[PDB]
Amino acid sequence: GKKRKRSRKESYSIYVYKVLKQVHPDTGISSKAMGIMNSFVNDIFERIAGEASRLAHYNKRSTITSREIQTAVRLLLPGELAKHAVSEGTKAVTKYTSAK
DNA sequence: CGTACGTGCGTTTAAGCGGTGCTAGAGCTGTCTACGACCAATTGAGCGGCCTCGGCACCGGGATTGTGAAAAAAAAAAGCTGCA
Ligand SMILES: [Ca+2]
Repeated sequence: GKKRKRSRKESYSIYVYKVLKQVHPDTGISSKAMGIMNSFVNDIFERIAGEASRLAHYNKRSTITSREIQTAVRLLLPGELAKHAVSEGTKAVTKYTSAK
Protein backbone atom coordinates (compact mmCIF):
# COMPACT_ATOMS: atom_id res chain seq x y z
CA GLY A 1 0.00 0.00 0.00
CA LYS A 2 0.90 3.72 -0.20
CA LYS A 3 1.77 6.41 2.41
CA ARG A 4 -0.17 9.55 3.44
CA LYS A 5 -3.91 9.17 4.07
CA ARG A 6 -6.08 11.15 1.61
CA SER A 7 -7.58 14.10 3.53
CA ARG A 8 -11.05 13.57 5.02
CA LYS A 9 -14.07 14.61 2.95
CA GLU A 10 -17.44 14.53 4.70
CA SER A 11 -20.57 13.31 2.96
CA TYR A 12 -24.05 12.10 3.85
CA SER A 13 -23.79 8.97 1.65
CA ILE A 14 -23.92 6.28 4.41
CA TYR A 15 -27.20 7.85 5.60
CA VAL A 16 -28.60 8.15 2.05
CA TYR A 17 -27.83 4.40 1.76
CA LYS A 18 -29.53 3.63 5.07
CA VAL A 19 -32.68 5.53 4.11
CA LEU A 20 -32.50 3.87 0.68
CA LYS A 21 -32.65 0.35 2.24
CA GLN A 22 -35.75 1.22 4.30
CA VAL A 23 -37.63 2.62 1.32
CA HIS A 24 -36.32 0.32 -1.45
CA PRO A 25 -34.27 -2.60 0.02
CA ASP A 26 -33.58 -4.22 -3.41
CA THR A 27 -32.38 -0.88 -4.93
CA GLY A 28 -28.87 0.62 -5.14
CA ILE A 29 -27.51 3.99 -6.24
CA SER A 30 -24.87 5.23 -8.75
CA SER A 31 -21.83 7.41 -8.02
CA LYS A 32 -23.13 10.59 -9.59
CA ALA A 33 -26.67 10.01 -8.21
CA MET A 34 -25.15 10.04 -4.70
CA GLY A 35 -23.32 13.28 -5.58
CA ILE A 36 -26.78 14.66 -6.35
CA MET A 37 -28.34 13.34 -3.10
CA ASN A 38 -25.41 15.05 -1.28
CA SER A 39 -25.81 18.32 -3.16
CA PHE A 40 -29.51 18.09 -2.28
CA VAL A 41 -29.10 17.50 1.47
CA ASN A 42 -26.57 20.38 1.62
CA ASP A 43 -28.87 22.67 -0.34
CA ILE A 44 -31.78 22.15 2.00
CA PHE A 45 -29.60 22.27 5.13
CA GLU A 46 -28.39 25.72 3.96
CA ARG A 47 -31.91 26.95 3.09
CA ILE A 48 -33.53 25.80 6.31
CA ALA A 49 -30.62 26.96 8.54
CA GLY A 50 -30.43 30.35 6.85
CA GLU A 51 -34.12 31.04 7.26
CA ALA A 52 -34.05 29.95 10.92
CA SER A 53 -30.99 32.21 11.36
CA ARG A 54 -33.07 35.11 9.99
CA LEU A 55 -36.19 34.24 12.03
CA ALA A 56 -34.06 34.26 15.17
CA HIS A 57 -32.43 37.50 14.09
CA TYR A 58 -35.72 39.30 13.28
CA ASN A 59 -37.24 38.48 16.69
CA LYS A 60 -33.97 39.55 18.46
CA ARG A 61 -33.08 36.01 19.68
CA SER A 62 -29.54 34.48 19.91
CA THR A 63 -30.83 30.89 19.88
CA ILE A 64 -32.09 28.74 17.03
CA THR A 65 -34.52 26.24 18.57
CA SER A 66 -36.62 23.44 17.04
CA ARG A 67 -39.27 26.17 16.82
CA GLU A 68 -37.23 28.21 14.28
CA ILE A 69 -36.53 25.10 12.16
CA GLN A 70 -40.30 24.35 12.06
CA THR A 71 -41.19 27.92 10.99
CA ALA A 72 -38.45 27.96 8.35
CA VAL A 73 -39.72 24.56 7.13
CA ARG A 74 -43.26 25.99 6.83
CA LEU A 75 -41.88 28.92 4.81
CA LEU A 76 -39.68 26.78 2.50
CA LEU A 77 -41.32 23.49 1.61
CA PRO A 78 -44.58 23.21 -0.35
CA GLY A 79 -47.83 22.05 1.32
CA GLU A 80 -47.80 18.24 1.75
CA LEU A 81 -43.95 18.11 2.04
CA ALA A 82 -44.08 20.64 4.88
CA LYS A 83 -46.83 18.73 6.77
CA HIS A 84 -44.95 15.42 6.71
CA ALA A 85 -41.60 17.18 7.44
CA VAL A 86 -43.27 18.97 10.34
CA SER A 87 -44.74 15.66 11.61
CA GLU A 88 -41.41 13.81 11.40
CA GLY A 89 -39.47 16.67 13.04
CA THR A 90 -42.04 16.82 15.85
CA LYS A 91 -41.94 12.99 16.24
CA ALA A 92 -38.16 13.11 16.34
CA VAL A 93 -38.08 15.87 18.99
CA THR A 94 -40.84 14.19 21.08
CA LYS A 95 -39.11 10.81 20.88
CA TYR A 96 -35.63 12.30 21.66
CA THR A 97 -36.83 14.30 24.70
CA SER A 98 -38.53 11.23 26.30
CA ALA A 99 -35.43 9.03 25.69
CA LYS A 100 -33.54 12.00 27.30
C1' DC B 1 -65.52 40.42 -42.76
C1' DG B 2 -67.83 40.56 -37.71
C1' DT B 3 -68.03 42.57 -33.30
C1' DA B 4 -65.14 43.19 -29.47
C1' DC B 5 -63.51 46.92 -27.55
C1' DG B 6 -62.92 52.23 -26.62
C1' DT B 7 -65.58 56.61 -26.22
C1' DG B 8 -68.68 59.78 -23.94
C1' DC B 9 -72.40 60.63 -22.32
C1' DG B 10 -75.79 60.41 -17.71
C1' DT B 11 -76.79 57.81 -13.04
C1' DT B 12 -75.70 55.71 -9.06
C1' DT B 13 -72.56 54.57 -5.10
C1' DA B 14 -69.24 54.35 -1.59
C1' DA B 15 -64.27 55.98 -1.10
C1' DG B 16 -62.32 59.31 1.25
C1' DC B 17 -62.24 62.91 4.76
C1' DG B 18 -62.27 64.48 9.37
C1' DG B 19 -63.77 63.37 13.93
C1' DT B 20 -64.79 60.87 18.06
C1' DG B 21 -64.57 56.84 21.36
C1' DC B 22 -62.65 51.98 23.08
C1' DT B 23 -59.43 48.83 24.21
C1' DA B 24 -56.61 44.81 22.27
C1' DG B 25 -52.51 43.97 22.42
C1' DA B 26 -47.69 45.70 21.20
C1' DG B 27 -44.14 46.36 23.60
C1' DC B 28 -41.56 47.44 27.75
C1' DT B 29 -39.15 46.58 32.76
C1' DG B 30 -37.47 43.61 36.06
C1' DT B 31 -36.68 38.75 38.31
C1' DC B 32 -35.48 33.98 37.98
C1' DT B 33 -33.52 29.72 36.30
C1' DA B 34 -33.55 26.18 33.10
C1' DC B 35 -30.91 25.44 29.31
C1' DG B 36 -27.01 25.95 26.40
C1' DA B 37 -21.61 27.04 25.97
C1' DC B 38 -17.66 25.33 27.82
C1' DC B 39 -14.30 22.00 29.13
C1' DA B 40 -11.94 17.51 29.45
C1' DA B 41 -11.91 12.52 29.28
C1' DT B 42 -13.55 8.99 26.85
C1' DT B 43 -14.09 5.86 22.62
C1' DG B 44 -17.33 4.43 18.80
C1' DA B 45 -19.23 6.09 14.44
C1' DG B 46 -17.36 7.16 10.31
C1' DC B 47 -13.25 7.65 7.20
C1' DG B 48 -9.83 5.97 3.45
C1' DG B 49 -8.08 2.14 1.61
C1' DC B 50 -8.90 -2.10 -1.04
C1' DC B 51 -10.79 -6.25 -3.02
C1' DT B 52 -14.78 -9.09 -4.95
C1' DC B 53 -18.44 -10.09 -8.60
C1' DG B 54 -22.91 -8.97 -10.44
C1' DG B 55 -25.37 -5.03 -12.72
C1' DC B 56 -24.99 -2.32 -16.57
C1' DA B 57 -22.76 -0.96 -21.08
C1' DC B 58 -22.46 -2.85 -25.45
C1' DC B 59 -23.23 -5.94 -29.40
C1' DG B 60 -25.84 -8.55 -33.02
C1' DG B 61 -29.87 -10.02 -34.65
C1' DG B 62 -34.32 -10.66 -35.05
C1' DA B 63 -39.30 -8.70 -34.07
C1' DT B 64 -42.11 -4.70 -34.10
C1' DT B 65 -43.53 0.14 -35.20
C1' DG B 66 -44.29 3.75 -38.11
C1' DT B 67 -43.98 6.51 -42.30
C1' DG B 68 -44.94 7.30 -46.92
C1' DA B 69 -45.98 6.35 -51.90
C1' DA B 70 -49.11 4.72 -55.03
C1' DA B 71 -52.71 2.02 -55.80
C1' DA B 72 -58.00 0.52 -54.43
C1' DA B 73 -62.94 1.47 -52.41
C1' DA B 74 -66.22 4.89 -51.78
C1' DA B 75 -68.23 9.12 -51.76
C1' DA B 76 -69.46 12.80 -53.96
C1' DA B 77 -70.32 16.10 -57.15
C1' DA B 78 -71.15 17.47 -61.26
C1' DG B 79 -73.51 16.70 -66.41
C1' DC B 80 -77.37 13.66 -68.91
C1' DT B 81 -81.63 11.32 -69.40
C1' DG B 82 -86.21 11.08 -68.69
C1' DC B 83 -90.16 13.01 -65.65
C1' DA B 84 -95.59 13.72 -63.30
CA1 LIG C 1 -15.87 3.34 1.43
